[PDB]
Amino acid sequence: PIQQLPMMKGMGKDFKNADYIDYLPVNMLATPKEILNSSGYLRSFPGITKRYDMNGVSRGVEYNTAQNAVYRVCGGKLYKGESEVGDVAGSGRVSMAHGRTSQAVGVNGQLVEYRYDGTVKTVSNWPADSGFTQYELGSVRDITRLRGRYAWSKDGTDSWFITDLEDESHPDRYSAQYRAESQPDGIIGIGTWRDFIVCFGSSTIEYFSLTGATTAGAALYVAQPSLMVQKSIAGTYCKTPFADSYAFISHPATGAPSVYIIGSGQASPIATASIEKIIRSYTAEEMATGVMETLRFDSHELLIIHLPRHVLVYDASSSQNGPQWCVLKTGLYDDVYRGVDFMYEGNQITCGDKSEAVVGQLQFDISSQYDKQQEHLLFTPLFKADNARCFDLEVESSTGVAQYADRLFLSATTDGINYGREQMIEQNEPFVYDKRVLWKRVGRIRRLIGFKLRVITKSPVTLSGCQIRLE
Amino acid sequence: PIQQLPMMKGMGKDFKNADYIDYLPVNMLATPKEILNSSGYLRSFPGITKRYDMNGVSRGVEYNTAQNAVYRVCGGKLYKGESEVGDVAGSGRVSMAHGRTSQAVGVNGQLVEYRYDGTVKTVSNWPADSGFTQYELGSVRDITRLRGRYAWSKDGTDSWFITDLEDESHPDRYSAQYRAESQPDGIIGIGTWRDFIVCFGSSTIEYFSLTGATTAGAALYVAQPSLMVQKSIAGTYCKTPFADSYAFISHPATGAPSVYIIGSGQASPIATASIEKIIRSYTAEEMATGVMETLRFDSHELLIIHLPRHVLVYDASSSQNGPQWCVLKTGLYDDVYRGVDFMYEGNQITCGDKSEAVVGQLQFDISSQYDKQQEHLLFTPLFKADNARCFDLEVESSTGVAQYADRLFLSATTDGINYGREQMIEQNEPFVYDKRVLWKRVGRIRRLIGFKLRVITKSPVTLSGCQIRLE
Amino acid sequence: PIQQLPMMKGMGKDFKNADYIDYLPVNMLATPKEILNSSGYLRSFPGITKRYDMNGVSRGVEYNTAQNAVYRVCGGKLYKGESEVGDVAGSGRVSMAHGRTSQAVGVNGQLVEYRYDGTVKTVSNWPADSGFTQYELGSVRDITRLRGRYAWSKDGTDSWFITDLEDESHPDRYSAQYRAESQPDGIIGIGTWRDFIVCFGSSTIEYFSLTGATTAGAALYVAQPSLMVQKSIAGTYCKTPFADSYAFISHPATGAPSVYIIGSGQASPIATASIEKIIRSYTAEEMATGVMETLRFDSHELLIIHLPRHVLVYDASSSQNGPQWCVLKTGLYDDVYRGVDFMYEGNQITCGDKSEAVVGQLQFDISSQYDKQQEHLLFTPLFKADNARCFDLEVESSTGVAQYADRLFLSATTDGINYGREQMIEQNEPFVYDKRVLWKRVGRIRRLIGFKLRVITKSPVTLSGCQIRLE
Amino acid sequence: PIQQLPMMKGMGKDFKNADYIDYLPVNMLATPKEILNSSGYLRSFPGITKRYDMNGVSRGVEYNTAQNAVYRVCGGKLYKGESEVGDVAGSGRVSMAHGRTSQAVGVNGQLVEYRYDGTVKTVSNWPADSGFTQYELGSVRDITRLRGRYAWSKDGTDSWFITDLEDESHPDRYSAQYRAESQPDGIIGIGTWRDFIVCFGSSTIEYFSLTGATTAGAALYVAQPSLMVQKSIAGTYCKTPFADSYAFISHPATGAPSVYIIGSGQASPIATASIEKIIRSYTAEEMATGVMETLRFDSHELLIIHLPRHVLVYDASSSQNGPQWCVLKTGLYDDVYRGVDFMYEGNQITCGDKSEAVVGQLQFDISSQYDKQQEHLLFTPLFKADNARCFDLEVESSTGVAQYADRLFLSATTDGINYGREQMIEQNEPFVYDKRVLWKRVGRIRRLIGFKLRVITKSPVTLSGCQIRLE
Repeated sequence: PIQQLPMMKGMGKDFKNADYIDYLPVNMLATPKEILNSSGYLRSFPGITKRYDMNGVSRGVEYNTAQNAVYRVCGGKLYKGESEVGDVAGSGRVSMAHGRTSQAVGVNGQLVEYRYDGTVKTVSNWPADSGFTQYELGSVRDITRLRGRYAWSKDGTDSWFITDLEDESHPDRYSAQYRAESQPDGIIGIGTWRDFIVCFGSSTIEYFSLTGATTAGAALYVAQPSLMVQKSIAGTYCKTPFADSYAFISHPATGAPSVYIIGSGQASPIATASIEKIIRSYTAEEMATGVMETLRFDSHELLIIHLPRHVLVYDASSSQNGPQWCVLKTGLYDDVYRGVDFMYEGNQITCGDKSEAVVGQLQFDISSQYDKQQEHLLFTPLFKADNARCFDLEVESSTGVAQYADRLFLSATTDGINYGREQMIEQNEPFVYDKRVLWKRVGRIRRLIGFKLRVITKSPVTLSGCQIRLE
Repeated sequence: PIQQLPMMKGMGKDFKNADYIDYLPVNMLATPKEILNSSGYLRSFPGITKRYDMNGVSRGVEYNTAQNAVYRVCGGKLYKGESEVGDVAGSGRVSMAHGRTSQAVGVNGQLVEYRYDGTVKTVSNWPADSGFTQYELGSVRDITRLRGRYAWSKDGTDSWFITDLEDESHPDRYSAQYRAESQPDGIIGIGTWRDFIVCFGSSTIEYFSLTGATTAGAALYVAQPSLMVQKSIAGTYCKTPFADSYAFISHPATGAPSVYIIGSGQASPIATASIEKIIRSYTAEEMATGVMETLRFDSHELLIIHLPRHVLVYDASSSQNGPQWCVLKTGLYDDVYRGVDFMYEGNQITCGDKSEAVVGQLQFDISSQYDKQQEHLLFTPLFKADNARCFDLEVESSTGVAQYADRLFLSATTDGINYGREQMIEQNEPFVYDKRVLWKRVGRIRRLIGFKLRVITKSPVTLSGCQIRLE
Repeated sequence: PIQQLPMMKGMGKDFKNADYIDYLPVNMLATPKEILNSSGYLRSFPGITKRYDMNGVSRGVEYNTAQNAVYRVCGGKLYKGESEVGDVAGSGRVSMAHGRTSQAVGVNGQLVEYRYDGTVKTVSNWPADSGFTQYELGSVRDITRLRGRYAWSKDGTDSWFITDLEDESHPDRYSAQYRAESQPDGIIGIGTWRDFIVCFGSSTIEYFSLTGATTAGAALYVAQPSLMVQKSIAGTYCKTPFADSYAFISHPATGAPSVYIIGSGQASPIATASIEKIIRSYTAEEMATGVMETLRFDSHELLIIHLPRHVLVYDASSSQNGPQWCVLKTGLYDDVYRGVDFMYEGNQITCGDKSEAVVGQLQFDISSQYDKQQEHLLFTPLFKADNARCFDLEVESSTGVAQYADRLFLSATTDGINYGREQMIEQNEPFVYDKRVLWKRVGRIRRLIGFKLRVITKSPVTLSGCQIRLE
Repeated sequence: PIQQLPMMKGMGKDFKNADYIDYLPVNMLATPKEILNSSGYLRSFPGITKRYDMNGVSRGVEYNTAQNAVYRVCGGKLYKGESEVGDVAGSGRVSMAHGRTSQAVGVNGQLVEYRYDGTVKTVSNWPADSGFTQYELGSVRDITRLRGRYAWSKDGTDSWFITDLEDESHPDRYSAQYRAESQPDGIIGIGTWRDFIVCFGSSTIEYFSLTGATTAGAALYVAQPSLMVQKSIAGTYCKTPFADSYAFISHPATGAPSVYIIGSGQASPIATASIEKIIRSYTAEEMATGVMETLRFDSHELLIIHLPRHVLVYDASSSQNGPQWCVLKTGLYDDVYRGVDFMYEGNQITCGDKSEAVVGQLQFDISSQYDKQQEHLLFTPLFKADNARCFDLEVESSTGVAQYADRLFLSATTDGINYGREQMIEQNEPFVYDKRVLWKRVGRIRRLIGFKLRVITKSPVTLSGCQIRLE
């Protein structure tokens, strides 16, 4: 009785809560492609190779459409491409909003514009003798640009401003004060949808649109109640464009945090039970510092979430049978993924580093990260067979490019928490394309069994449909 | 013939009316997850552990978005998290509506605002010498906030007011009187949905929205007839947000009360026959005092109803095959669940207590409440087998988190009302993860049979698909 | 066990990345027709025969509706049908926009109009003494016509202009400056859809419509935000009408480039994983120079993409089971397809040439291109058969139009990358209409097998359902 | 194994291109009726019998609603039913547009109105001394009427006019010039849909509707961009009403011509591959002269296309399994169908003649045309049977009215192009209603076989489900 075993999502218990939890694939990306005898094949995450050095750790990335080059802020220097093009202060994550005449990075509570000719100007009130309206700027939290104006929100308050059209340094001449007052919620983050200035409050999401008013003093932007979403973003950087909309992480006010996607003025969950438990496992301040972003290559639509001790990835194209989350990791143990701030420039993707002061470019023919080994895990779900035997256990591997015949550790559990002996089986062979990963004499499934495939290698691993002969 | 038995909803007779009624699972939450050989597993409700003390019993909870902390009114003293800010009179349940410059709690018929700098002001008419319009405020019943205004309804009348923008203590300067006059129904409760002030009456649910009028004396809020719902809330606190809308309990005016959800200006029932019989079992005054609320943890979307002698819970995520209701209870006998006013703050949920003067935080690795044993029930539906025999009765359990090998009492009925001998079978074993709960030699199903699984424990119980070998 | 083998899309590994990739049919067009025992038959691309000569290589084509004849710009000379109707400078690809009173070709950064009476005029500002508004025209990138006006976009800037109604040479009298300022994205290309002037930015797509204003100085065109598409075109010529809309290649700013189609203000992908990997294999500049166009004949609605080293073709009518891409090629080795700028005029299609200074007309009864042999490839997908034997391998071919009895080289692989011995089987016989292409004694499939059908001929090859007797 | 053979559409090869093409039923109309053991029965086209004579060949037909009689223009003489009213010059096809006070026929580039009282007036500009606006009428191409105005298009230009309400001879007093300027396409034809004047161009299909303007000089008709269709009619008379819309043939400007139907501002193809191959087999001028029209009788919705060497018919009601086209023909060889300009008047349909100077009325109890024999063909699709035998070959015929026991020629092919021996089997017997058309001992199918049923008769032939005992 040849029975197939899925590997796109593994199951198991949780030894603290005693609840069934999803054992997620690690450093793998399920690809819905009709492979051999199965409907999909697991593909290892692309490796990282150092493109060139950089000052400090990475703090932000933005693809400047105006200059057709990527501006990356690492450490304390606003690197454009590879050449340093300015001095930036601070050490925390900073949000940027590129413009046609100036590239800006909201840092240390002030919106700093790095003009394209070299000079640097900071947002401040119009001069008192000028005669234009004077505001109370406060501290800048998040920024965005839409129709030649920079929109930023005062820190700790629901008010947001817009710059003048003529002189971008100062805010608008007469009407530059706007409030997301539909609820008493402070603006955690701001952004730009299709043509709307969203305002991600601590408990609500509002959409603002230009009214086209001409008379001085008239409110340029008017709220669009019909598009309001009754959720929020947990932290300042827990939002990102994803599939022609913004995904985010619900703020604890509305309830237990959970991933979401805005659709037609409504929030739809895309986080499984295990993902929501993992997110809930964090404290408020730790989870607020998390940042999420979008990465796209091959056929996948990733939504990478950079939590302090986890790096969750949502693969939209592989969600045919349900949400598909893979936990990326760096190193042999449970360390956090080093890659951060992925952006696609020119030919190949480039990513920052959380620990080292380097920038890495994704390379698809290897899985090593900065010339180091990495761990790829695959768990099959628990299935109940009583007094049965299993002998043939074959997984199709795309044997090929490699540096050594890196063997995989294959182990099986019986209670779904702790595992048995680790059996070593060759998975790749350098420059051999027809090896089969086959193990015989698995044994007797007494009550339950779950197989964990663990591969330690510097070369891509492509595991396909898992065949077991449950005789 | 290994035949499975569902446990998400038990069925049986009712010895008073002789009607078939749903025997609901007690202190369990069905989770639609594909586990082993079943499509879902029953999970015990999380236990309650005392976080710290409080003065008196809990009377209200509301997550203050402005201050990013939860304000809880226990006994006669208002609490902001651990610290105490304010004294609140009365003894009954109180409705709160947080504001950006003041936290308010409508109590004893007057809307009392607790300003954030320490001072306390109460809503009253503008001074006579001021010159602004004088109203007849009357007694305050329910309150809400929307766009910087507090909306409260005069007790025993369909009129509701709004406070001034400049000075929030007094009502609006010129236009502060509004009526839900579409029907001769008094406003039982008020609330805010999106940008709409609801006006839950006794036969209708009217919706209002800002008209944006500028001239003095013009009605700021205008009725939206197209969204009217022809039902009502039975009591002042029988409403709550749920799935981007308000659920409620129908007022007896429109017919027998039943749990409803508002959708696109229409009420759709979500209460089964048994739930609505239980609701109808109460008198008008008793069922009016019931309070209902929303709790969201893990992936479930609970809708907890606090009836005087029952605590019904609607699990939205587990309603795939139909509405799923579980009756929570505290203690070994039919006492009412002590947990009340659940709110998620920071990392972990916190709940008040109906009897003691404490606050409890939900803990997921135990099921004990304030270090006390609790009872979990699971009923399988009645099924007709004639002259058949059943031997194997296995219920997969997630053993391992416990303090003692708490055994379960397994009993089977024959007429669906009263049960037979109670058999004790070990359910958990402390820190053993592969125990099976198996019973052989069940007996002969003569005409009908129904199994009641009863667990008394201080640790979580996770029961899965129940199979019986009806040979 | 006679088992059929699809050939509409071949599948296999990739020896560099070790990833499974689609082996696309080469010089084939799947036709969804119920043929004999199969649901579709593979049809060779029509051949190319030299209609007449031309000066230089082909640079553009446009079917002039006003004169009901095709205008083709080859080399440095503009051609109308057979005749030479003006001199055009430059060497790169040129975009044209035919008009009722002039045929124009935006070349070398200036919009040059070739009036129908012989004279040539170039767009320039109105004379200073005229009194009309003076603009900063800059360099012309892309052009289009709509309601008697020529719309062109300033190179390296998001501004686009419109010509005057009375005198088409100069821009509009008072209002001729328009900007796609919704984002800081430069306009990569312009076009006309329905009555809208699109503006393909480097990161966004905007739709413009006439406002019908009469007063002087009022903006004739107003942006239509509701139709915005949040994607972009890779290069100036990476767009074309396709199925009552524009398809394109995504700019690298929004992520990895991938072929898209605009629908109801939303971009829907039509590129499989292999296609977008092939597209990503190119650098930014190389992929910018790519040009794509639409060709429609028989039942196929092709979307031909002219990449520097590949010619991908999307067959809209054959996408029943998923996107269908065929890689056209010229010569025995991997050279790029010579045919370029296809247009249907009169009775038969005509196409330019990338290398020679000739124009070819598509001829359907041959597959030779300019009297040369061409290669047609067909790959069957990899399928897992263990210890099985295959004897009968038959493909139905429509025989008879050939010149000589051309033969096909049939080979089978075992690892999906490199192939075995090439077996030669007669496929057509000149003027015999009932030959069967049958091969016996294929052999034993050890682990995997994939058949490559390679035909070298000067006559059309029509291969139908492939049956293999996997005994 | 009694296996049924469809006859609604036949399959075969094409000896020139070697492509599989549809062998269409000839002079037959598939009727989707559940007959005996089959889902439909083939019915011969109704025959033509001479009602009375006429002068010259037929050039146009239009059912005059105002006079409740059909006006037919044959040769150089205009006819109203039997009687002869007007005199018409020219020799080519003429477009008519009936009016309440005048019947008009656009001929020789001038719109000529035949008033109902006998006088004849031609459209010309208003007299110079009158004072009304003077236009440049030019040559008339196509005409239509809507709300008391005649709309005609200037030949070789996209401008169209409308006549005055008071005096219909001259165009409108102040506003009679209108342009389909959305594209630089000349108006190939004009027509009226509901209350819209279409302006069928050479690359677009623009619409127009009355604006209801009252002031002199205001444009009465304003464009409706939202209904624009981005296709065109190949020739002046390649359009006709069909199923509450206009079907047409695509102009070569947009690609290869193909029969289309306009729906909700979008063109949907209804032409199979073989139909558009037949259409494309014509040159531009030849296919431009084609005229297409609608005929509706019984349950069929015919859409007859009169191409120079083919007469294609689309039967809408029989398109359940896909488009259904039958090629009508006159005579034993490939001559073109003589019937033209079908119109239903009174009790029975009447049709003109392409060659003779007569008018024929359709008669349903015969298939002879003007007392001549006609040929009906039926091809079964090619199906692959190897080493099989077929003995019983029965087709259900509705034997009945006839003049002689007209036998059918039944032949079978082996390569799908050329056929074998013609076997003669009695199909009808005069005055006998229970004959069966049965042939035994068909033979052995070496690889492929296709049966061609050919009937030469002067009486209707009704062939039903064809069964073959493939033993």
